[PDB]
Amino acid sequence: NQRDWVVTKSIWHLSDTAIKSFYTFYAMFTVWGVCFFASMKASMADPFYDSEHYRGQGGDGTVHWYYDRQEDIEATARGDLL
Amino acid sequence: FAYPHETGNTMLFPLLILLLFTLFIGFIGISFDNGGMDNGIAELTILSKWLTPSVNSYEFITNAISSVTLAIFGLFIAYIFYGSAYSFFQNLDLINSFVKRNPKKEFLDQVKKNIYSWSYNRGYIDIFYTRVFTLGIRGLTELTEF
Amino acid sequence: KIRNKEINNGETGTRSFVKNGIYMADIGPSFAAHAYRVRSSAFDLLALEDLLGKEASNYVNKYLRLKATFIYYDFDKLITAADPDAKPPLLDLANRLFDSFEKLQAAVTTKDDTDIGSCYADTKLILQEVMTRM
Amino acid sequence: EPDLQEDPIDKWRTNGVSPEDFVYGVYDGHHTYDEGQEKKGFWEDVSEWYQEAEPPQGFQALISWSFPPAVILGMAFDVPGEYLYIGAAIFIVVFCIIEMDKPDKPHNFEPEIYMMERSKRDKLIADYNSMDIWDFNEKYGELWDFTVN
Amino acid sequence: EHTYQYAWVIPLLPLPVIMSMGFGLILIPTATKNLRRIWAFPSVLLLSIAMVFSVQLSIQQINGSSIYQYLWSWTVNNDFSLEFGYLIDPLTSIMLILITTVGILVLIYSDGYMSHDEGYLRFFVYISFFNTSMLGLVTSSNLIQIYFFWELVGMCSYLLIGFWFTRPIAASACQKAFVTNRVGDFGLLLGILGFFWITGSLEFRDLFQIANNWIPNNGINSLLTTLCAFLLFLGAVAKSAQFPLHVWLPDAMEGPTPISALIHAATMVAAGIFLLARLLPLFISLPLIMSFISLVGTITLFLGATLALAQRDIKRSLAYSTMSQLGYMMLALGIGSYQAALFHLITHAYSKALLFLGSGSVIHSMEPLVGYSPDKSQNMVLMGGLRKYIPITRTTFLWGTLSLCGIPPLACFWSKDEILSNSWLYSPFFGIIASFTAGLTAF
Amino acid sequence: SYFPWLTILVVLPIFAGSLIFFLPHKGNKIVRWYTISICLLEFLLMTYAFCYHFQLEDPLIQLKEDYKWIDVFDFHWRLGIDGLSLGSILLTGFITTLATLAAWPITRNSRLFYFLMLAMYSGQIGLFSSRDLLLFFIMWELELIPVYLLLSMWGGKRRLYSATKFILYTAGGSIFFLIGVLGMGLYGSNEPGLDLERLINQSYPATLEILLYFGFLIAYAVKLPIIPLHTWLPDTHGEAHYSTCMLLAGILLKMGAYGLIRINMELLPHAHYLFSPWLVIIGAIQIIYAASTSLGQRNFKKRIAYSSVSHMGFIIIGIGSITNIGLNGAILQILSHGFIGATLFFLAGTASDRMRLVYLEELGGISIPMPKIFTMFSSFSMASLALPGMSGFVAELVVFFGLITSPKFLLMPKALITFVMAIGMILTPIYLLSMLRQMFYGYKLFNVPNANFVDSGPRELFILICIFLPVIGIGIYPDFVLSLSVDRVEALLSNYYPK
Ligand SMILES: CCCCCCCCCCCCCCCC(=O)OC[C@H](CO[C@@H]1O[C@H](CS(=O)(=O)O)[C@@H](O)[C@H](O)[C@H]1O)OC(=O)CCCCCCCCCCCCCCC
Repeated sequence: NQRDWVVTKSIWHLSDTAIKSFYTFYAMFTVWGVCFFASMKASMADPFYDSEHYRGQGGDGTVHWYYDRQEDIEATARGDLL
Repeated sequence: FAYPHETGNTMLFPLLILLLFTLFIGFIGISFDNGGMDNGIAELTILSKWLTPSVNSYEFITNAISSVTLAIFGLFIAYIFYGSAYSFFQNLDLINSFVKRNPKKEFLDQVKKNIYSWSYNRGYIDIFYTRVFTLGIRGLTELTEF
Repeated sequence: KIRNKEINNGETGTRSFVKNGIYMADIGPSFAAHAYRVRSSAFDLLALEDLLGKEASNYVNKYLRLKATFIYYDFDKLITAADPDAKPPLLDLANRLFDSFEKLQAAVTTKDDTDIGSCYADTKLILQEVMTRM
Repeated sequence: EPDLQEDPIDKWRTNGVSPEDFVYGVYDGHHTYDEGQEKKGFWEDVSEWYQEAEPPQGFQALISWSFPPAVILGMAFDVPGEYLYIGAAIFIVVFCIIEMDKPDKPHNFEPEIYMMERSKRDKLIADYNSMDIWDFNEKYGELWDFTVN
Repeated sequence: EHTYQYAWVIPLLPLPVIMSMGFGLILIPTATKNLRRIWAFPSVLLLSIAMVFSVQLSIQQINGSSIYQYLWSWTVNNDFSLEFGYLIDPLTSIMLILITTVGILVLIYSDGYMSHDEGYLRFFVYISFFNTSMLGLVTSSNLIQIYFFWELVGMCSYLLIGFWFTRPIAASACQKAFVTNRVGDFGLLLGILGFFWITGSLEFRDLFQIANNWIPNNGINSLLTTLCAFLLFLGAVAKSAQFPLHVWLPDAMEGPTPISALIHAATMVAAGIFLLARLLPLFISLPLIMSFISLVGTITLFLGATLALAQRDIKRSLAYSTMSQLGYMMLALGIGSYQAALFHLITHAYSKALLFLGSGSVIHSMEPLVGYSPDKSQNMVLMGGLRKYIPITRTTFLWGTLSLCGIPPLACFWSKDEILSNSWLYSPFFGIIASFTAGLTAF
Repeated sequence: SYFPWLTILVVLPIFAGSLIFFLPHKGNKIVRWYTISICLLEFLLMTYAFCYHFQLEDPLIQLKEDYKWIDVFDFHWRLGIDGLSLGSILLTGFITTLATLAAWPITRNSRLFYFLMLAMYSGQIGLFSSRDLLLFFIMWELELIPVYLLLSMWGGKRRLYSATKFILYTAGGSIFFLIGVLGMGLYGSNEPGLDLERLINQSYPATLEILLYFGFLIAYAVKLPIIPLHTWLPDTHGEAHYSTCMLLAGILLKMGAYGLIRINMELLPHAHYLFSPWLVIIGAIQIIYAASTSLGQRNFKKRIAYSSVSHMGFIIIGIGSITNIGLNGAILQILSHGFIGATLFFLAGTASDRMRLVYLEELGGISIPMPKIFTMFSSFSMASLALPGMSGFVAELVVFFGLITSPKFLLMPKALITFVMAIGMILTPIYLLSMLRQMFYGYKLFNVPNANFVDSGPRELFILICIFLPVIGIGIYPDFVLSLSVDRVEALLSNYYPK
C-alpha cells in the first residue's frame, strides 16, 4: 500500500509491493538450454591448438617433452663410434 | 625552441562552463542580511538551501573579517616568497631589508631542514604501514607455511 | 523452542500456521515498541496481494506464514503489556484476525484463483483496521 | 639443451615483472600518445571476421542459424515442452553426423605421427580419406616402423 | 508531482550503452575500436537526460514536498525476506545533481583529453559504469542495498586507478587503492550486521525509530551499539581520505587526469560524506561518536594541510589539498550544523574539479617541451610562467584557486566562513586549528 | 512417471561411452563429437526431467524406484532425486559437459580419456541421485580409479606423486565411511536400515551416535578439505590437467558437503547438534588460515587451489549455525563456487601451456599479446573477491545472515566469529591482486612475435562466457537457486529438544 510515516525529524511516506517470478524459473532454465548451441562455436577453427607452431598434445607434453637430451647423448655416443 | 601553445578546442568548453558554476553557486546560501535585493523574486532572501531539513550580523561580520584577514595574510606571505618582482605588489624595500639584517637565519633554515624533510617523507605515517603491515603479513605467511 | 504468555489466541487444538525458527530481535516490554512492529509488519500483508495475488501463488503460503508469525508473537507480547480495561476488546480483535489467517492459509494451500481473493478481501478489511486500533 | 644458468636472486615480491620505471623506455610512448587514423570501415570489417573460421559451410549453417530464432520464438505462441526438447534433440544429432563426416587434418592425430618426413601428406590426405577399414598402414605401435612409401 | 514511479530509470539510464560496447569490445574488438569518437555521443547524451530528469526531481523538493521510497521483495524464502529500492529525499537530489553535472562535463573533457590514446572505448565504458553505479548508490532504500553499490564504486575506482595497467607504478597503486577501501567496506559490513542483530531490521524507516527509542538496558549491547556504529564511521572514513586511512589518495592520483577529477569530487566526497550525513539520525544518541568524528576531522584537516607544503607535483598537491578540504566537511558534520557542510561540499566539488582539469590542460600544453615523462612534466619548478602563452586556461585556474582560497565575491567562501563561525561557537580547542588552517590553505 | 528417469540418467553416460571401445575409426577426431553429443543429450534429458517432472513444493522424494540386488545385506537399486540433490545434479551435468568440451584438443590417447570422462560423469550423477546408503558408498568410491588415471596419464610435471598421494589419501578416508556403513547397517537390519529414506525415525542409544557421526565426519573432512586434512589438495590440484581439475575442484569437493548435509544433519541430529559449534569454529579459522597460506605460495596454480580451499569455510559455517538460511546459503555457495573455482582453474591452465612458466615471478606483461584472457581473468578474480553483483557475494551474505540469526548461540561467539570471518574480505584481495599484478600488469619485453602467444579462440572464449553469464544471472536475482523447500523439513527435526 502507501503507508504514511510521520517520522520525528523529516517528512517520509512509502509504498512497497512483493514480487517474484511465479514459475518462469523453469522457462529461464529452458532458455539456458542454449548450451545445445555449443556446437557452432566448437566446429569453428582453433586459434593455435592446430597451428604449425605446436606438436605434442598432452598437459605436459610440449612443456616437458624435453628429453631429446638423452637422445642427443646417445647420438654423441654414436658419433664417437664413428 | 618550441612554445607552450594552447590545447585543443574541446578541453576548454568544460573549463569555461564550469567557471560559470564556480561563481554562481555562492548564491545558494548567499547571505543572511536581507538577502541582497528587494526585487528579483527568484528566491532572493529565502536562501535556496531550503531543500534541507523541513546591517549584517556584527558578530558574523567580524568573524568573516578575521577569516579573510588570515586568508589575505597567507596570500601575502605566498606572494612575498614565490611571487615575482617585476610587478607592483612586491614592494621589495622590505625584501631589500629582510636579507640584510636577517637575524635568525642560522635557526630558521633548520626549521626548513625539518619541514621539507617531513613533506618529502610523505607524512611518515605512510612508511609506518610499510614497515609494519606489509612486512608483518610477509612474515606471517612464512610462519604459517613453516 | 519459544512459549506464549497469554493463551487466548490458541483456538481449539492450540496451534496455528506459525513457522517456528524465526529470529525476532529484542525490543523491550512496552506498548510502543510492539504496536509499531505489529503495524510495520501488518503493512506488508497489505502489499502481499499486489503482484503475488495471482500468478502461481506457491510463494504466498511461504511469506504469509513468515510475516504473520511476527504478528502472532508481538501481539501477545503487546496484549500482556496493557491495562485491564483495553485487554478484552484487543483480545477480541486478536481472535478474529488469527482465525482469518488460518482460513486464508488453508484456502491458498488449495491453489485456487477466486477463492484466494475472496478470502483475502476479509483479511484485508480486518488488517486495514489493525493499522488503526494501534 | 645448453640452458645457461642463473644469477643474483631477484626480489621475491618484484613489484611488476617489467623494467624498473626509470628506463621505461618511453612514458606515454607505449600506450597513449600513439594513435593516428587509417582505414577499413565497419561492415566489410565484420563480414571479414566471421569468416576466419569457415564456421559452417553449407547446410550445416542453415540448421545452425535458423535454430535460435526458432528457440526464442518458442517462448511465445507457446508449444508444449516435449516438442521443444525433441527439436533441440534432433539438432544435436544432425549437426554431429555432419561434423564427424568431414575430412581429417594433420593436427588431429598423434604427436609422434604429426612429424613425418612430409610423406605425411600421401600417408594421410587421400590415403586415410579414401578407405573405411583397411589397417594396412596400422603404424600405431610406435617403434618407427613407418610402413609406407 | 507524480514523477517518482518513473524515477527508478535514473541509475539504469546509461546502462543500455555499456553492455552494448563491452560485448563489442570483447567479441568484435577491431570494429567497435574503429567507431572511436562516435561512441562518445550515445553516452554523453543518455547520461545528459538523467540530469534534466533530476533538476525537475529536485526543483520539486525545493518547492516543498514529501520524500518517497519504493520497496520490492527480491527474496521470499524460509523465515525472512530481503528488500530493494530507493528513496528521493533532499540529500539524494543534492548528490544527484552534483554527480550528473560533473559526469556530463568530465565526459566531454575526456573526449578532448584522451583523443590521441588507444583505450578510448574502454575508458568510456569504465567512466559510464562508474557513473551508473554512483547514481545507484545515492538513491538506495535499505543498508544492504547501499552496501551493494559501495563495493561497486570501489571496484570502479580500482579499475580506473590502474587504467593504463602498464606503467609499473599504476600497477602498484591500484592494489593499495583497493585494499584500503576494502578495509573500509569490511568495517561497513560489520557495522551493518551489528545494527541488524541489535534492531532486527535493515531499512531506515525502522532502524532510525527502533535504535533511537526502544532498546534493552545494559544487557551488554550498549558496548555493542557504541562499537558497531564506530565501524560504520570507519567505513565512511576509509571511502573518504581521513587521518588513519589516507595513504591511497595521493598515489591514487597517478591515474589519468579526468579520472583524477572524478574520484576527488564525485566519489571521494560522496561515498564518504553522504553516508554519514544520511546516518546522522543514528549518531545523535552516541555523544562519544559525535566527539570522535569532530576529532578525526580536525586531525585529518590539519594533516592534509601541512603536507601540501613543498610537494612539487601538481596532481599530488591538489590531492593533498582536497583531503585537507574534506577535513572541514568531516568536522562540520561532527557538530550538527551539516546544513552548511553540504553547501561547502557543493562548492568544493566544482572548485576542485576545475583545478584538476586545468592542471591536466597545463600538463598537456607543456608536455611537448620537456620529454614525455611525469616528474619531467607536472613538476611546477621547471614549469612556471604561462600567463602569456595560454590565457583562456589560465583565468579559469586563477578564478578557481581564489575561490578555493576564500574571497567574498567568489564561492567556497560563504560556506567555510559559516563552518568556522560554528566551530568557534562550539569550542576554541579546535576552532583555533580550523582558523589557522583557513590561512595555511590560502597560502 | 514410472518410466524410469534417474535409472536412465545414471546408466546412460557409462553405457553410451562403453561404445568408444571396440570402435576402430580414427586417432582423435570422431571420438570428440561422439562424446560431446552424448554429453549434450544427457544434459537435455536432465533438464527435461527437472522442468516438467518436479514440483518444488513438497519435501518428499521424487522419481524414486528400487529393486532387489544382493538381498543378503539389504542393498537395493533404491534411487531418488530430492530438493538438496537437484541443484548439485544440474551443476554436475553442466560443468562436466563444459569440461569435456574444454578437453577438446587432447590427442595423446583420446579413446580411454573420453570414456573415463563419461565414467566420472555417471559416477557423480549416481552419487548425487542415490537413495540407498550402500549404493551411495558404491557410487562414492566408483570414481576413485578414473580420476587416478586422468591424473597419472595427463597433467603437470610431477603427476605421479600427486596422483598416488590423492588416491591413497581418499581411499583411506573412505574407511571410516565404510565403518559407519557397517555400524548403522547392522542396527536392527529387520527394520529396513539400508533405505536412506526410512532412517529418519531411528533412535540410536548414546555413545553410538557419536561414533557413527565421527566415522562419517572423518571421511567427509577427507573429501571436503578441512584444516588438518587438507594437505592433499595442493598437490592433486597443481598437477592436474585443467580439463580434469575443472570438474575435480567444482564437483568432487562438493560431494563432501552434500553427503554431510544428507546423512549427518538428516539422520544423526543429537550427534550433530552437540558438535555444531566446533564445526563453526573450524570453518571460521579455516577461512583465514587458507588465505594466509595462499598468500605465501609462489606458483599461481597452488594459489588458486588454496583460494578454492578458503571458500570451503563458508559451507562449513553454514552447515553449523542451525538455521534455514544458513543451511540454505550453503547450497548457493557450493553452486557459486563450482562455477568460479572451475572457471579459474580453466583460465590458469589456459594461460599456462602458452607461457611454460609456473613461478609467479617471471610472468611478464601478458596483457599486451592477449587481451581477452586478461579481461575474462580479472572478471572472475572480481567474482572470487565476493564482489557484489556477481554470485560470489550473495552466498557469503546469506551465510552471515544464517550465523547471525542462529538459535544455538548467545551473542558471545556470534560476534567474534563474525569478526574473524569478515577478516577474510580484508585478506583475500591481498593475495588475488598480488597475482593479477605480477602476472599481467607491467610491460615485459617487446613480445611482438605472434607465436606461442595467441588470444583465446572461439571455443575457450565461448566456454568462459557461457560459465560467466550464470554467475551474473544468479548474483543479480538469487532465487534461481533458492528453490529449496526441504530445509523447512530438514531443520524441523532438530529444533526443540535440549540445550
Ligand atoms: C586514531 C588511531 C589510529 C591508529 C591506527 C589505526 C590504523 C587502522 C588501519 C590500519 C592501516 C591500514 C593501511 C592499509 C595500507 C594498505 O592497504 O597497504 C597495501 C598492502 C598491499 O600488500 C602488498 O602490496 C604490495 C604492492 S604495493 O607495495 O602496495 O604497491 C605487494 O608487492 C605485496 O606483495 C603485498 O603484500 O596491504 C598489506 O600488505 C596489508 C593490508 C592491511 C591489513 C590490515 C588488516 C586489518 C587491520 C585492522 C586493525 C584493527 C586495529 C584495532 C584492533 C582492535
